[PDB]
Formats: sequence, C-alpha cells, structure tokens
Amino acid sequence: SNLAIYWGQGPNQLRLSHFCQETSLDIINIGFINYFPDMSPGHWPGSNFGNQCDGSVYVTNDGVVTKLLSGCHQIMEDIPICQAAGKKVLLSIGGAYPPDQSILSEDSAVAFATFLWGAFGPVAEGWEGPRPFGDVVVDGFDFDIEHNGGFGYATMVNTFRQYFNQVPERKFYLSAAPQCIIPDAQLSDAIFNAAFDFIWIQYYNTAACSAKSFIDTSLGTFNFDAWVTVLKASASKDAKLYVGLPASETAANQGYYLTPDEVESLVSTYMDRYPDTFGGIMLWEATASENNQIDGAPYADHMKDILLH
Ligand SMILES: COc1ccccc1-c1noc2nc(C)[nH]c(=O)c12
Repeated sequence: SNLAIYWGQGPNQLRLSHFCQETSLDIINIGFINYFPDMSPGHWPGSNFGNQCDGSVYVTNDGVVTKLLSGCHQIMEDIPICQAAGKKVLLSIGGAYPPDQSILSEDSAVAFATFLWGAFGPVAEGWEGPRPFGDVVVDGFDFDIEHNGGFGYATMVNTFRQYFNQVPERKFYLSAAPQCIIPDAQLSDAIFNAAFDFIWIQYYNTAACSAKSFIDTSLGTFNFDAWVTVLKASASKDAKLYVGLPASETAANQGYYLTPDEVESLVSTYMDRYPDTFGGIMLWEATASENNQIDGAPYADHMKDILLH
C-alpha cells in the first residue's frame, strides 16, 4: 500500500521539491542526523544532506562549532510542498557514515530526543535553540541505526511518543530501518521494547536473507515470514513492515537490485500472505530511482504500480 524513499545522500541529487512532486511517493525519509550528541562537538547532534545546504553550521552559546547545518534553505522551502501534496516527511537519524556514533546513556538518549523535538518538531515559545528548517514541522523520525549496537534507541522512541501525545491534534510517526538478519544488532532491542509505526527491512547487502534470494533461492532464504513472527512478539506488534530495496543497480552492493517484474513476484506473494502487516516498499534512494528510468518513468513509479495492482 505505501511507498517510502530516502532522500538527501544521492550524488548530484535534485532538490527535495522534485520528489515532493512525484505522486507515487507516500513517505520521504530525509537523511541524516548523522552525528550524535555524546561524541560530537558542543554535544549537539550534527547533520549532513549531501549536496544540500550552504555549509554553515550552528555554534553553541559558548562559541563551540557544531556539526549541525544552519543554512538548509532549499530543504526548508521544500518540505511544505511535500506535506501540501499529502506526503509524510520523516527526519532520519543515523545512516551508514560515520561509523562511530552511538548513545552512551539513558540521560543522553532522552536529551537527544528532546533536542530533535525542539529543533524539528512544533515551534514552541519556550525553545531558544536552533530551528534548522525554520517554522517547518517534520512528520516524525526514522531510526536508521547502522553501527554500534542497540542501546538508547528504545528510550528515544518512548520519549518521542510522550512528546507526540502532548499534541493530540496532529499525528507524528516513528520508523526503523533494520537489516534482514534477526536479531538485528542495532534495532531488535528498540523494536522489542518500543513501538514503531513503520519498519522497513533493508533487503539488500546481506546474502543470508536478501530480497534477491526470493528470486534465486540458492543465495539465501528471504525471511519476511520471520519478521512478521518477531513483530507479533514485540512492543512494535502493530507496526507495518516494508520491504526495503535498492532503486537501481548501483544503489547497493552488486547483486541485490530486482527488476520490476522480480519485485512484482515477491510483493504479490507477500501482500497476499500478510494483508494487514505488509505495509509496502521502501527504496534506497531518491536519486537512484530518478536516474533509473524504465519505459519513461523512474523506478519508484513502477513500485507504486506494483503496489496498486
Ligand atoms: C554501508 O552503506 C552505506 C554507506 C554510506 C552511506 C549510505 C549507505 C547505505 N547504503 O544503503 C543504505 N540504506 C539505508 C537505509 N541507509 C544507508 O546509510 C545506506
């Protein structure tokens, strides 16, 4: 039913508003808040959106240079277009670079979520901190934690929910991007102990359980069945599960991209098998989709057709 895509790390990517105009996209995850407070300058989080933003950064009130970008003008301009078009825009935390970020304590997990809520959530009279996207309010937060284990993330999720519940008139969302092996070293703890709305399983780069292994069963064993089972047991039991795929041949490691016809064979099986739990498709990522035109349309448009068929 829904199609989610990452944007922000594509080489020479088009600006976000280009993807705000793409009807087929339902959810866009903007990557990334990639530096975490415990190990970053000023103890502020830091951000990177590839070729976007003017390169300026915030300083702390004592003059310490942070890694949080302060001139993301096109992003600020573009998010409201996405939302006007009915898309959900989630700010993604983590991403694969750098490899050395984690959360060291319960207190800092809570403080990280508090900061992000203040900086990127609803505008509040009592916040005197940075507003990197101005008066824009994101639709929630994606946990793309790719290194260093699982500590802290459940606490962050729970903290965000407490905050969401103070704004009962607006819906916000939380998501996670585990890889396919169960247990997932970064996110099984958060999925077991806290409640995500969406979970997109990355079904590329691990041979044991990839989407490609549905097509060629000699490679591995595609394990969406196992993920349904593990979720029914978790605090995330009401999450919808998405199949995460590369949007071109070069978006991930060699051998993990599926043709539209291959995706249709997988999705038809699994959407039929799990009509309530199967949420849709997630794509890595917007620029690879856009650059992979098939019969005059980007890969993402072909994915939505499969989902609606
Ligand atoms: C290890 O793979 C990566 C290294 C650096 C930057 C991005 C990736 C990456 N490849 O597929 C991905 N998929 C997700 C959800 N997040 C990522 O960071 C990546």
